Amino acid sequence: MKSLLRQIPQISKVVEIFAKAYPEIYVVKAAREVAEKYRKEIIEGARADLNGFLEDVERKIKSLMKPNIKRVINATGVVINTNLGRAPLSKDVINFISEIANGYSNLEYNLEEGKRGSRIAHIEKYLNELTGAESSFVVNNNAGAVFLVLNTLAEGKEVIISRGELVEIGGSFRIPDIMKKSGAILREVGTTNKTKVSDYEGAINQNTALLMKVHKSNFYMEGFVEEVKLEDLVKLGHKYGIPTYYDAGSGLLINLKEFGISVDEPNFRDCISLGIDLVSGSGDKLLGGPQAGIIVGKKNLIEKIKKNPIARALRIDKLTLSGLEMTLKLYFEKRYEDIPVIRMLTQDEKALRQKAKRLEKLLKDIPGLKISVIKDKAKPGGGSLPELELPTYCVAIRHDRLSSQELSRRLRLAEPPIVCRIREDQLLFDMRTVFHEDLKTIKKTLQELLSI
Amino acid sequence: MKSLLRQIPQISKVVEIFAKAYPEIYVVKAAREVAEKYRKEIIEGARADLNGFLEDVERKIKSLMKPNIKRVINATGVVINTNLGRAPLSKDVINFISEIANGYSNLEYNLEEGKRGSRIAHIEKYLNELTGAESSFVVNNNAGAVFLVLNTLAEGKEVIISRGELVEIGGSFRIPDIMKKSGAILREVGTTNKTKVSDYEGAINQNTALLMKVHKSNFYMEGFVEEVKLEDLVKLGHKYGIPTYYDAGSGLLINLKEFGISVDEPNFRDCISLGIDLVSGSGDKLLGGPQAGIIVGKKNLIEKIKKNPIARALRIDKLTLSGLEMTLKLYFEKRYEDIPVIRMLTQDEKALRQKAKRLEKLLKDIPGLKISVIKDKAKPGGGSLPELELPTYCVAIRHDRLSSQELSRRLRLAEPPIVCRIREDQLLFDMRTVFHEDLKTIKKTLQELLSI
Amino acid sequence: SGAILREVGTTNKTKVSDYEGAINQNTALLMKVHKSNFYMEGFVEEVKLEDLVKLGHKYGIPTYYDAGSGLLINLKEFGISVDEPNFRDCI
Repeated sequence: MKSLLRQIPQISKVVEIFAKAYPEIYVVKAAREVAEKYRKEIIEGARADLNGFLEDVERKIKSLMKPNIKRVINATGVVINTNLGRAPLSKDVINFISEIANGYSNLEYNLEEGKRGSRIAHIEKYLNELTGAESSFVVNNNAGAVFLVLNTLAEGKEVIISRGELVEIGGSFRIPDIMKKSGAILREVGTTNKTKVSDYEGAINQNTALLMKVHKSNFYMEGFVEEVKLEDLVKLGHKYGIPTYYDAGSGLLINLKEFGISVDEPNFRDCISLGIDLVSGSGDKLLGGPQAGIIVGKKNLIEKIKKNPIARALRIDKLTLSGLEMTLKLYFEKRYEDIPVIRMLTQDEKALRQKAKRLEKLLKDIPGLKISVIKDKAKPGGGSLPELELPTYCVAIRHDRLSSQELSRRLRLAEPPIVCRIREDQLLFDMRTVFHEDLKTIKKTLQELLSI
Repeated sequence: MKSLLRQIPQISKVVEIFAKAYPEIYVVKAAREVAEKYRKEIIEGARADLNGFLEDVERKIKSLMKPNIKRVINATGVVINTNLGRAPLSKDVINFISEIANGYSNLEYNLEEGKRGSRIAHIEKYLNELTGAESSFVVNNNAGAVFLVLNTLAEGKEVIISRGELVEIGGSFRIPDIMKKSGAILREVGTTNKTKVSDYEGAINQNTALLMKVHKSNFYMEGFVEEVKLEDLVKLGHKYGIPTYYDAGSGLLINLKEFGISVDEPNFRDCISLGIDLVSGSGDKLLGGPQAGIIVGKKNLIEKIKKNPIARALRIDKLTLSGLEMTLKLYFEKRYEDIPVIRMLTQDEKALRQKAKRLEKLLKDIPGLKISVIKDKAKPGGGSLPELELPTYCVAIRHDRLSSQELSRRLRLAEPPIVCRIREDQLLFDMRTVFHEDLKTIKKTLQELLSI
Repeated sequence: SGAILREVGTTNKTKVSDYEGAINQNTALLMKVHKSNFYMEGFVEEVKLEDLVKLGHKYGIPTYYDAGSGLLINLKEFGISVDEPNFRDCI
């Protein structure tokens, strides 16, 4: 059998077979990858033929020459899709970022005095105005925002939190596991479904340095359920002289009812003007900006957090920083519709159907396509609004030759790739998340798969 | 005195004064800011006039309509300028980032299996190939990269490090201050200027969980100075069964001598092929990419670091991740000249003068300009190569009317702003860091400051 | 020597805060050594001598300078411009 492997050609040989076919570098890489897959499949004795080799090597090349990370047409109708890269960016923003990165900038440089300056200084001016807090700060992500406030104000001392708010958001984030590593001592009060104020006030003592509440962003509880009002926690804190820290998570920058969507989702300005001492949240969620941990609250506290030697390991990069400023600039100018996440959720019901049938008009001709437009109620928010359920128009399709399952599979392999919902062997396309310029790309993808 | 303030107009009044002059939003903001500066200056009794008010309010508006962060033309000749935003990005990269941010992407989504996937998985393939390490990982920045390795492998246990390598890079970073917060116990061996191998081997014991060495990136010592060779530390580790962790900091991905520049700066591939168990470094230094903490080494260690609940608070954002992959793609394709930092330092001496005099040809006409081109020896590397001194052509200038000091100041106030060196009342412009499309922007700035 | 060593600051940089921060009940001496046979360039900060004296007189702690070079007089008076410390001036 040491003859069923001697066969396999030489990398020198295959690079020849692709003279100008493909770059020499990409050829050798695909040959190696392929050369190893045949040595093992032959060593375990699972291959008797090698003809697949030639065809495969070229497939690796065609594959290995395209970027891993690629824009993806989201048809699921979930605005904050943790998996697809959360909040996408308006071009306005992406260009301001493009420019600052193109060359040098006054990142850590104050042009006034001609000496180094804090990079966190450019933005904070925007934050304190929009929220109303005394001072602000920003780090890598909210995950770290939590960890920093804990290690800053409660290392070695106790922090009270409701047993119903010890969440697991994401694959590796868990309030209980992080806070541990945070150095803070965890004192869990109340019970899963219910927690009164007595529960909080009961566990206070000499060690209690913090009263923390987390917002159940990626889940919710119904049935017999009780929660401790925010006004009450503030009252409790100012009674014993204990600080209050709210991890909003959603990072909703403004009141949401002002846009027609009626929900209780909390927001910075409102929670700050409520009496909370500190508040944090992700920027790539309900804020609609790049990944960023945002913290706002009392000056005395912000100063304490900034000075922590760990803040330097969380300090934001040049990209998200600038990109954050232009997203913040848009918020001051009330340019709401310019921020993707905002526009997608506040879209006119009329507006949705309008795009639902403009796509159906582009697929009537494609062979074997059963096209219909259905009005369905989905839950837009993926990583920030769990309970929200809003109506949206899906253009459900079905081909006679291929099945809905196999259909989603090839669409995710397309270039560009398309990810969509599946419900009872009927592929669905939520228009809540689909951009206009994709409609033309949707039709050309479908016609290249069912006609090839 | 309560009448020297009643005077000041009403925000309703000023908004009027700027009907279509400027957006009402920006007008009120500047009026408020201005209204406050006059109430305090009159309360402390430092202002008797209010005429400056109208002129100023309009200046805030002109200013406030302009974002705080702004691109700046670096003429200092320092490629890794910690202050000006370190390594700038090639347009090839800026566009790939631009694309992935415009919409949704497969960030945390594996298109193959159609279920969530690790976003760190896209890149790692590149790293292990370039470095030769068993596994890799990346976080916010190198500051955190250190922090994470320490809390992951030496929380509560001792880490040996040379007393000459306990650096303070940046304004808030200090190996001793962070390692403390890291939970690791610090065991400093040797002396400032000298440290033999005996010093390392002498402090080992039951608690010694790590042998760590830091590269003196932003400083250097000459005179009687001794250091412990890297081969020795690896030998020492493998004798007692202790891991070795190198914080290169510079993040040099490849051998530097291959490009004509003779320096001993360490690099991943070589450091790893040396026997080092772990190695870290910033992406925005000698790598030339976006800010990122990079770690490569043994698989069993990488897995230990990843599982750390803190890794989630350091995990990189969508912007730097993508931008990092395209910068890594460039390295595989041997596209060295495409990454700014690399091109600027390896430019032909010939190359530099060629741009030195093409600028002097643009300023001969401007009034009062004393233009001369000198060949000076400066130090290109700011945050990664302290000792390097390379020759470069500066176009030293001098006007009869204004002084060099006043000169630098107006230049930083220009749009775009230009930052340059000062030496003996003579302004200088190192061409090592100047982009060609700036030369035209330089001339248009100068003629607009001297003739207006 | 029998003395307990309290090292402050970092290799390349050391501000005054570092000195004043480690003082306590046992702190009997504030000592500074002159880097005679080596030097550091790049990002490097040092605590001025006037500051250390001020710091000592505030807490009532003695100041001890190991010049090492043993330069008895100002060096600039001979044409050579260097910052090397000397007894008369340091005292």
